[PDB]
Amino acid sequence: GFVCNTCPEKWINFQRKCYYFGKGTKQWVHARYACDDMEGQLVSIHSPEEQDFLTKHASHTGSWIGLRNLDLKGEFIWVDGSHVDYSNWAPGEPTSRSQGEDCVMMRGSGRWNDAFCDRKLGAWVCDRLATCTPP
Repeated sequence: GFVCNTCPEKWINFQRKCYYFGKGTKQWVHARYACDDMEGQLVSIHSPEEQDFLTKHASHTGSWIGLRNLDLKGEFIWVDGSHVDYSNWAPGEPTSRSQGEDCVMMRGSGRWNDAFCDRKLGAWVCDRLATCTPP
């Protein structure tokens, strides 16, 4: 009903969402399926507060997030279909002169870099909606 902050075991709540901080070497598409199979999707980020929460729990060696140049025209969009209403790109990113670097990762600093999708990273972040306590 009113309060939406219930998360499944091993997921961390932040506002109306649950986040899973995944570990293990995976290319972007593998991380995408690892999230799907846990009933989540690679994370989408919509505010500086959500980014600050992610930065605090983010792996120091980089993590895949759910942003990708899906339409192959240079427009990076969230795989969950949510609005691109916030960005935390590292300065000068994304570059127009980086053909094939269609996937996005988050650095230890929390800043985003585009990357080749077949790059193997040690971390990945899933999100899903929190469920609600009945009033």
